[PDB]
Amino acid sequence: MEKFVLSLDEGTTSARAIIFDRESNIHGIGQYEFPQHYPRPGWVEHNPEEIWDAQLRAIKDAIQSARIEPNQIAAIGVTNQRETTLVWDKDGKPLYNAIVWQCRRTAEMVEEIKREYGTMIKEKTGLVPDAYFSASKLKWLLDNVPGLREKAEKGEVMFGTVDTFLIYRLTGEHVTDYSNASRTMLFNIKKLDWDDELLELFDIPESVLPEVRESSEVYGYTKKELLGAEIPVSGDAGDQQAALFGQAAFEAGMVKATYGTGSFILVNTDKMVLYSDNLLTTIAWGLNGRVSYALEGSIFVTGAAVQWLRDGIKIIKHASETEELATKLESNEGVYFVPAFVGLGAPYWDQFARGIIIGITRGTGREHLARATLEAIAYLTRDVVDEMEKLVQIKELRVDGGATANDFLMQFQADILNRKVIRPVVKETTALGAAYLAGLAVDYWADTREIAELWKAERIFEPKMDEKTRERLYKGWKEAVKRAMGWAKVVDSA
Amino acid sequence: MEKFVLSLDEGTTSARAIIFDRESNIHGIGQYEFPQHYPRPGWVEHNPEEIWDAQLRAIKDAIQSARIEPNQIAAIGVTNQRETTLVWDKDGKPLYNAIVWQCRRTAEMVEEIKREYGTMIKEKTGLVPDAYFSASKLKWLLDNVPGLREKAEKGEVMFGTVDTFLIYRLTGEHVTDYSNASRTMLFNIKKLDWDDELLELFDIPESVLPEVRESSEVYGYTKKELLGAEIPVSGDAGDQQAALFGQAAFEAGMVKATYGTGSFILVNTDKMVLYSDNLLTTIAWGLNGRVSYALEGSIFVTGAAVQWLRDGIKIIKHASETEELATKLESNEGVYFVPAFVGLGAPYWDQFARGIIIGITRGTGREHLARATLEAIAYLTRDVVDEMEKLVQIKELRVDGGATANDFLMQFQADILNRKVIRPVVKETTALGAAYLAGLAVDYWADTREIAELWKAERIFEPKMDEKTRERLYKGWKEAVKRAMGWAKVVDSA
Repeated sequence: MEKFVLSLDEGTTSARAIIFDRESNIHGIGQYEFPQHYPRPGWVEHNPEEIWDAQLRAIKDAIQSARIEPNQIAAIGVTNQRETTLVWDKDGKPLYNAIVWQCRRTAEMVEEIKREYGTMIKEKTGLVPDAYFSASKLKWLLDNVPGLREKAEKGEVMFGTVDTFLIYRLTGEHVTDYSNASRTMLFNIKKLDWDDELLELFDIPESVLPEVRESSEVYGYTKKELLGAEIPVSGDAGDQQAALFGQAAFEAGMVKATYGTGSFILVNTDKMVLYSDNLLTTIAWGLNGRVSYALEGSIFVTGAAVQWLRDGIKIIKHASETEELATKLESNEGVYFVPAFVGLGAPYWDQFARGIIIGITRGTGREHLARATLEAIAYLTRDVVDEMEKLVQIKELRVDGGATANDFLMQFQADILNRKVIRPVVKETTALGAAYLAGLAVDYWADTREIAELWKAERIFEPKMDEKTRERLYKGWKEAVKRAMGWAKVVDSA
Repeated sequence: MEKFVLSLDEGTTSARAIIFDRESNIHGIGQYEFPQHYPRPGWVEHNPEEIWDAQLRAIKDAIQSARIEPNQIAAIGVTNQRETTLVWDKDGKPLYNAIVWQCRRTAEMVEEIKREYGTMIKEKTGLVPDAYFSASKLKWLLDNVPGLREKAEKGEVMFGTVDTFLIYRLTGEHVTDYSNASRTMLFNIKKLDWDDELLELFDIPESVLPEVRESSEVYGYTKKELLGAEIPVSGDAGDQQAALFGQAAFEAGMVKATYGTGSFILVNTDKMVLYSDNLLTTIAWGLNGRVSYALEGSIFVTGAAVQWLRDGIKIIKHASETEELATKLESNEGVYFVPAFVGLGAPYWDQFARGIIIGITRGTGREHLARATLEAIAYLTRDVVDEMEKLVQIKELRVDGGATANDFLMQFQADILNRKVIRPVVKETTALGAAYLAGLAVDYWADTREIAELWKAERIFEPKMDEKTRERLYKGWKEAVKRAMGWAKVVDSA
């Protein structure tokens, strides 16, 4: 009887489940949104019970839609939004909301630390000190949740990133993989272990920490009842590395970009550890006793600028609408939108940037905003790829996320880059990457030589814009960006 | 029989006629929009026959609804939009479209002249060289309209602002008053005559020029055909100065702001000629052999940023809705909209500034844009008033235009200025000033002293905002303005 891999993609706004076959075809999808909690300006929280309930409901639909029995699921892969920090008790009940990777409550605290400790943290961690990472968020939780520092000091608090939470709830194990752990700013990526000086700096009791494992490994087994069969949980990577793995990006020098709420661009650097003042050195995955590294640019707001057109000012009914508006014009006509809704990530790392639409005139319409938002998404990607090029060659880009279906966005992307932008036949690249990691671990697949042969270019966009136009459109953007900078640090009237 | 004054208000978008009595109650209005020609972005023109068509229909409408015979009209006053340049032949046929005050076609050519001649032009004219003014709109026509230059060196082209145009058609006289001529950037406001060095500098045959007369003076009579009587044309001034005169601002130190498409604030400086590097010294009016001067700040886009909300990104149906939207929030929450659609007027004079919305976050909605737009109209006013305060006390603002019906806007205006903002009973203050000007010429009113008692206050908005808050709101606005500067001279397109 035919078996399949189940994969959880617990994203920032939606918890999803995709059942895959050994050719990497999809057989079932469940997806459910759960609420975003904005308790204060620039504070973002998710409720961990709503995550789970959405994540469960999603598994059942994928199963149902695929019409397999539970017994036909060989392995569960887990993947997740990365920096969102949870804490829960032995019976597994949250001691607060998750502080999301998007949340900035720690910005002033990290700004001070960065000054005196920036280089030390970067050398241990690969990371640029920022509110984005777990470390400062655990600290804030420990100092602000009434009686959790004391409970954690009693060895009664479990910390995790989202993969950890989901694996706990599924198997009762307290673990994370190297990739999600590289993201906490507490984990030493050269030594591959929790870092003592860092636990001190942030005042972290160690009892709180999960055990760090590889990215492909049986971590545990599901109660038969949750799902009806007892299934191995065997794959675990942060979502943006799982999309790297989902893209078959298995050799050093291979680059993907995923477009969602934000956009994240990873080059696989393999056994090599590469340094960049303005990008992230991160772990890709741990597989077969070996560790792959990666270089990342993390761009916090890309598709969220399209959500904002639909939901904030409501100039559109759907994201789909953005493309036909945009293509109503033959250029941006001097209109630019730097959507720095809360600061800029890579490579500017300005916690104070805010968003700006500049170049407005009497004729600025819905079409110019649609276009400026789409092009922003392409400029932000280049800001990162150009910084990667200060040290390493970036040939071409493999891409994924809903936005990749927008052909205007995709052609504008290859055009301002002067690089091929390639979308594959599989869509759920993030899900498929956690599936491959799990499948590998119970022999559902034999090796990555095998898996590599499963990957296919659906379409390849080729650059066809000339230098003068590239350079002039990008020079507008660069100038637009300067104007977004520092804004939350002159104003508040906020 | 009972007798009335009819005044023409030939606005930027609309042609209007109002019939008034000695008490200044309005017995009848006509009003008609006419077409805005934007042949090329940044270019604005009017068709003079459409302006005439609309003006004459409004006259006949006003007379209609007053239910008077034309012999009941003691005098006509004429006010107009102010810098718009017409040219026409001896039979009175436009030799070209009107180049509106809005039109930026000459920006670069003026930009150039500003380095050799800014001090000499300001000295003569009170004006900051800007494409705003007549001079260069007249060079353009002379230089680019085929055969117009040669026809003019032969004496067959008449130039005029819209007052001159209209009086020519009503009367066959070719005249302007002091206020309109001061706007040409071709008239010496100190000597009170056309100026030879500017005529030379702008390459302008003197045969083009009308005779400069006072603002309350019988110019000519209307043809008995036209309107059925032989009616004296006896008032003429620029619209913005006539609003000054209909606000009864006869004493030096009295100040008004009119709100329309753009905004203009004038203080009556009386018999003094005041200098300011960043505002316009102009002529208020010529009356009984005396000339009153003024200090002005001109702001190109204010109400137009509201039209953009409605016609550009279409986030409101009716300009009405903006108050209701703005008042849904308690502050702008760090959101500013510098609507410098066409560059900035006084005190900045940056022809390259473009519109910027800054401080955009995921929770920025239609209400933040509505509120940001309203507050911009009050901020732009304060930029000018503060620039005037560097020379002269500005005590309070008498205020007119349709936006003065907006209480959030009016109260916010008193608020950031910390000054009273006083809205009179008689709404149609522009037409009113030309009515008083024409009527004084013909003894329909004895005195500006008699007329002064006709003015009564309908509502005085009084400040009630703390220094700390007024200062913070405004510090944000200035930082936003800085970020609007100079955009167009780096983005340049298509």
